[PDB]
Amino acid sequence: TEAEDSIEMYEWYSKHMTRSQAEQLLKQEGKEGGFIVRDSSKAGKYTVSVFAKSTGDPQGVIRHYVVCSTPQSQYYLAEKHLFSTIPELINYHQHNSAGLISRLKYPVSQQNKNAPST
Repeated sequence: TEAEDSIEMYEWYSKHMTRSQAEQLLKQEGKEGGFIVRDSSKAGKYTVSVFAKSTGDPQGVIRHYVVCSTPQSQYYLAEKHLFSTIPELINYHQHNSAGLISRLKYPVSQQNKNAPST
């Protein structure tokens, strides 16, 4: 098995962050690809709130990806594939080689409109 919940809490992580608060703070931050996460309740799974300004909504796109869990100690956003934890799933999604130097897109939470813009 594998866990992940701990003291860690940079920005993308948030204790019970409202999906709507993520969308507004996401669009408000203006980071194309903002990424946030919060605990659920029914399955006790995690939800990833990410947004961007370059898609169906060129000026503000958002979507909360959640993880479903089956009674076989597994999780997934689509039964097509499922791991034993949310973090394990997200990591299994990228699995890219030496190309970048950091996962996730922009660590933003309930409120953190920084936007370095360089």
